Amino acid sequence: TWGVSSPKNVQGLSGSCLLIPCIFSYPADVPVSNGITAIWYYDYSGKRQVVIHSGDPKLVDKRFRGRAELMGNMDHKVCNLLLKDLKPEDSGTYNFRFEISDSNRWLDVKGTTVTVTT
Ligand SMILES: CO[C@]1(C(=O)O)C[C@H](O)[C@@H](NC(C)=O)[C@H]([C@H](O)[C@H](O)CNC(=O)c2ccccc2)O1
Repeated sequence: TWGVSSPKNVQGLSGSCLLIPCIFSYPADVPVSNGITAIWYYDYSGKRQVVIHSGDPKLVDKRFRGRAELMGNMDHKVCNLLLKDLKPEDSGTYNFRFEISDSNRWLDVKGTTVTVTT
């Protein structure tokens, strides 16, 4: 019962900040010996730019640096994403991924679509 659940659609005004509520889950029998890495991707099937990367921010795309931050407690299985200072180009799909081990990792196939308005 691996899974990720975040809203299908979210809306925000340009210049404003927007939060994407998110929670996830995985089997109680999976050992977690090195924490959980959290990663949010923008337009995964297109440009696939990294929005947030808890294991190493250097992987974060330059256009999202300083404008996106993770408001999630990995221990409580919360992956809320906060996007600050919204821009028209931020419109698109965001998909969350968490990694516990080489084989125990997961990418949400659904994802959340953001729409930025004037
Ligand atoms: C693609 O390979 C992996 C992965 O995400 O690294 C291997 C990983 O072991 C596996 N995790 C588990 C617990 O089975 C993982 C997982 O099957 C996928 O991330 C699930 N998501 C999707 O199937 C998917 C497919 C298309 C688009 C987006 C997501 O695939």
